[PDB]
Amino acid sequence: RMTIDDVGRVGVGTTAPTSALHVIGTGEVARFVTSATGGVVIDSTALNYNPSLIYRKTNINRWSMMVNAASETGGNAGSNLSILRYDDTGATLGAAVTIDRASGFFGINTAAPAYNIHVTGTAGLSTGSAWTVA
Amino acid sequence: RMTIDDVGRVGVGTTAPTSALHVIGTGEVARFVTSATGGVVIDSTALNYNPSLIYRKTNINRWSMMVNAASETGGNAGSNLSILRYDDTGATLGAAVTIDRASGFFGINTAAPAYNIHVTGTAGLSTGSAWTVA
Amino acid sequence: RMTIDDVGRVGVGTTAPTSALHVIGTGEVARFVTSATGGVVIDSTALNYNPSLIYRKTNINRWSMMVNAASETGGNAGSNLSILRYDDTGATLGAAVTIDRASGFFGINTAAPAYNIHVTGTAGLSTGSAWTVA
Repeated sequence: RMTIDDVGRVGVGTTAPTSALHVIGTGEVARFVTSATGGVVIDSTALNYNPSLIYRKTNINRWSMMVNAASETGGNAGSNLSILRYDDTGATLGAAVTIDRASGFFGINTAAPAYNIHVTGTAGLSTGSAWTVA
Repeated sequence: RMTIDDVGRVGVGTTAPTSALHVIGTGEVARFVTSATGGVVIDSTALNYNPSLIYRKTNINRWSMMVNAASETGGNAGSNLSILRYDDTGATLGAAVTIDRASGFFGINTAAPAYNIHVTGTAGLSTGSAWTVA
Repeated sequence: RMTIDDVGRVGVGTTAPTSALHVIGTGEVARFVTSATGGVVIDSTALNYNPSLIYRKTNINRWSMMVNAASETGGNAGSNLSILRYDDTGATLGAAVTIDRASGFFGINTAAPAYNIHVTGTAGLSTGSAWTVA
């Protein structure tokens, strides 16, 4: 059920691990329970590396939420959040969503959003053509 | 503290692990660091098994971000990214957000987004009633 | 490159574990594979402890997806979903995205969205000034 490879890779549910930690399971594979506000951290060793949460089917890329390598030039620039989609073979089809760290601007199909919501494409509303002035 | 049960469930910080990996902590329960792009890869062994990140409170479903089981019919159709909300007992309230993998279309309360942003219901904007022509 | 220490924290690839589980690897780092719909669960032990997925860079907060601190007072109130952003020194900068658990309302820069999409700020659309009635 659990093995440790010569290079240094820990496999749970498998004897041939592919990652540092490789867990095989049914249903809830891993459960991380905290006695306080917190959870799982995805960290990087350098600001030019991208911490990613990657959703795969049949080990083929499908979706991912990551912190991109936009450089931190000062004033909270760079390291923005992006939700990326991938084709049926695992090659990136582009950032579906991008949130800028410094401004919080939410871009749909937009790499550099200049508005609080910035949509590049078409917009559909089920109830009318105008926003409601909140 | 660390325990390896007979069925094959590794419990870190607990003796009765319910998942294949079951980690218990305070604050930072788990930390996954990368030296490139990666961190947490959620994979499934078949195209009709949905890889999910599940947020729970007192072991009751609150939220989830997953790749749904929409049929991959070709041309990057299917396997879309859904964010789901659950009621106070943990039962699903529906996909609050759905992004199409083929198109990148972003549906808010819209299971079949037809526009780059597609909202079903009301739209509220603090700064007026129209989109700014970008 | 796998140790257990006094406080019983398991570290993989490190010998100084700082969390209950601490993994560092080249690339993927941790892969959770499920044989059925399921994946990783982040849980808490009380309704006021908030499960979170925290993206850091050099162990400094950059982004967050977490169940927020709104009080569960009945009718699926409270414990909304939040995408938070942090400044260059890891301090909270603001909740970019907030989804109401009870209503599914999607607020951009709005902690209590009162519309299916509630935007506090400006809105830019590439194709025009108006929604397309769906």
